[PDB]
Amino acid sequence: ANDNSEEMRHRFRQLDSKLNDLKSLLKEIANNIK
Amino acid sequence: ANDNSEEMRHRFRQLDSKLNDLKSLLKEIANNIK
Repeated sequence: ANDNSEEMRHRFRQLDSKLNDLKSLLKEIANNIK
Repeated sequence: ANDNSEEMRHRFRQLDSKLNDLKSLLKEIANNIK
């Protein structure tokens, strides 16, 4: 039993975590300026 | 009847919304600096 939906899914999760980290750093800079 | 194009599609829509939010925050900071 082999599939590739989980591996591309997990790539989607790791880029989702990266985008969350980018939004976190942007909110940090938006608070540091003001 | 089962498919997985809609679920990965919906992941694409939620990251599309996240990228729109990132662009919104970047335009906000670009206006706050100037």
